[PDB]
Amino acid sequence: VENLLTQLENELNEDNLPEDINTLLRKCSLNLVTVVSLPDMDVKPLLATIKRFLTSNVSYDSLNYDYLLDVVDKLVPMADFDDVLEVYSAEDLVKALRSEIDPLKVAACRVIENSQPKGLFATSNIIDILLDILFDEKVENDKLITAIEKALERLSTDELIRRRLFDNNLPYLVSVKGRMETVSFVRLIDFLTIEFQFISGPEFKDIIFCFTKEEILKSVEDILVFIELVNYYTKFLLEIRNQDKYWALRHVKKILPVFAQLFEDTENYPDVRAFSTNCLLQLFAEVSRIEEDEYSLFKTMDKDSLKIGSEAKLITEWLELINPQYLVKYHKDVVENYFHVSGYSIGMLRNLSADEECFNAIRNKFSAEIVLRLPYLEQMQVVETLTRYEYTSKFLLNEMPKVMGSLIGDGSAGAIIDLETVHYRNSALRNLLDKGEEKLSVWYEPLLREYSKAVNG
Amino acid sequence: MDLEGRANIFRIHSKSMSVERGIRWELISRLCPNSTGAELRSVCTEAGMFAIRARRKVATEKDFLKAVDKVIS
Repeated sequence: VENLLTQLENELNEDNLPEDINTLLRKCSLNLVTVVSLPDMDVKPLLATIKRFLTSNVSYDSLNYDYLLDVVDKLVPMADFDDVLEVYSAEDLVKALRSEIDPLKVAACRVIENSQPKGLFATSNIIDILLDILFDEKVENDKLITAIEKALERLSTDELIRRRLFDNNLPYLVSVKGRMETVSFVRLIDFLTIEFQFISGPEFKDIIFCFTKEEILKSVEDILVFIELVNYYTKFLLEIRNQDKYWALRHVKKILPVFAQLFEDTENYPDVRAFSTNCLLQLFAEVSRIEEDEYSLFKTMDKDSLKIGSEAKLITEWLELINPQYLVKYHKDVVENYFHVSGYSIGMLRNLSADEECFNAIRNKFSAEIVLRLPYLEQMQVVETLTRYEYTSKFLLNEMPKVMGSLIGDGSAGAIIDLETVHYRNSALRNLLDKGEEKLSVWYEPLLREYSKAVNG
Repeated sequence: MDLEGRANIFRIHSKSMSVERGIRWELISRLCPNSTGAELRSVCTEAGMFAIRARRKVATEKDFLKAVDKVIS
C-alpha cells in the first residue's frame, strides 16, 4: 500500500482538493513510518508541489496543514538530499525563513536538518537566521521552535557548523545572554546544554557558557529563570563526568559554591529554597560526583552551606543523592545512624549501596527477617538492588538464605500480574544469573528455571 | 513525545481546572523533558493543590514550578 497512496495523494492535490485529502495524508503518513527506504521513484512532482501549497499565501479549508507537514517531515530524510536540494536550493531556504508563513518555515527547518554535509550551509547565513527566530521572544509557535532546535542538534555534529554558531554569532549569543529575558534567555540555556556535547576544549568561550557570580543572583528575581539555570549547570557537570571532559571543571567551579549559599540562606532569598529545593539537591548530588582531589570543592560546600546531618528534614534526602563514598567517609556516622531496610528507605538503599565501602556500613541493618516482613512488591526492589553489585550479591547469596528462596518458588510465581513486581523480580534474576553457575551455588537450577518460565510466559 | 507535546498536554489537561491566563506553557514544559506523557498530568493535579494549600481558588504559573520541583524533583 506504499506506491499506492504515493500517487493517490500527488494527484488529489493537482485537482480541486477533495474534502478527504486530510484523511489521505493522515493514514498515508503511517505507511511511510513502517517502510524504511523508499522505492525507485522521483520525488519532484510531489515536493515541488507541496512547496507550492505551503509557500502559497492562500490557505484551504479542506486541508489540515498539520498532517500535510507530517508527510514532508517524513519524506525529506528518506529520499536522497541531492534531489531535495534541487527542489529547495540554498537560496529557497533563506526566503522560506524570512517569509511570513509559519507552516513554510517549519518545512525548510527540517530540510536543513537533513542537509547532506552536516557542514554544508556552514558558510551561509541560514544558520544565523534560525538562531534569530529561536531567540526571538515574539515567536510563540512551538511547532517551529522545536523544528529549528532539533535541526540544530543534528547539524551541530559537524565542526564547521559549530564555528558558524560560536564564532559568527558569538556576539549575538552573548547578547541574548545579557538581556536575560525569561522567554529568550531560557531558550538559549537549553540550547547551550545541547552544544556542550559536541564542543571541544579550544572552541569554548566561557563568555557564553559559564555564568558570572552576578548573573545567577540576578536571575533569582525570576525563579523560572533561576531553576532553568540550576538544571543547566546540573546537566553541565553531568555531561562532564560521563564524557570525561574534566577540562571544563576549571570553569564551572567558581560559581558552584554560589548555589550552596543561596540554598542555605533562606532569610534572604526565601524563594530559591521552597521554590526549587529539589532541583538544587539534584546539583549538589552532581557536585559530590565531581572529578576533583579529595572532594575539595564539595568538602567545603558541605562544611559551609549544605551542612549535611544538621538538618534531619533532609537526612533521608541527603543519603539518597549525595555520593556514597563521600558519605561513608565524611558522614559515615549518618549512613550508620539512620538507614533502615524498608519500603520507605528503598530509595537510600539504591544510592547508599553504590560503594562497597558505604554498603559495608549499612549491611549491619540487613536481615532476612526485616526484608521478608515488607510485601513482595518492595522485596523485589530491595533484592534486585542487592544484585546490582558483586559485593552485595555475595551477601544476599549467603548471609541471606531465606530471602533468596522467597524470590523463586511459592507454588505459582506466575500468579504475579503486578507489572512492577514482575519487572524487578524478573530483573533480580537476570543479573543474578550473570553471576555464573560457579558462584550461584545451589540456587542456579531454581534460578535458570524460574527466570526461563518468566522470560517465556 | 518531544515535539513539545508536553506543552499541549498542559494546555489540554489545564482547560479542566481553575488556572489563570498567561502561564507560558512553552517554558513550564522545558522543565520536564524526560517527563513521560503521564508525568505532565501528575504535575497539574499537584499544582492545583499548592493553590488550595494556600488560599487562592485559581492556579498561577508559580504554583506549577512549586509542583514541577516537587514532582520531577
